[PDB]
Amino acid sequence: SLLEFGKMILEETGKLAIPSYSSYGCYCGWGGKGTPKDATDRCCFVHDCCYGNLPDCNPKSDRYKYKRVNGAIVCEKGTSCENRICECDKAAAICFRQNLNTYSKKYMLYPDFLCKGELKC
Amino acid sequence: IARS
Repeated sequence: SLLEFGKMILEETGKLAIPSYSSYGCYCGWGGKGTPKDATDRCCFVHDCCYGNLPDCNPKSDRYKYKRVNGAIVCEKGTSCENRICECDKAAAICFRQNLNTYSKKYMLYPDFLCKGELKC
Repeated sequence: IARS
């Protein structure tokens, strides 16, 4: 679920998902167009694609379980959708961690009109 | 929360 993803994001990064990642660039928290602004935004682009891979799942609301094994996220077995949603979220949270070094606040609240063009998953 |  979105709340679980937000908790994972905070755990990884130390940033609150709202506001740090909910309106960032072209693809985070919202959006389907544009060239991603930076690596963090590309995490979001890929995450959006990952959810798009799951048209008969409900990633915003369906809950999954995960644990940590020496820091590492391990998604525990639930339904098929839950497992796949968890793997999408895990990847994005790791990606955000891997790209903190370039996170930029100037991309929070990024205006929609600066995001144009489709980029295929 | 985000959207995605």
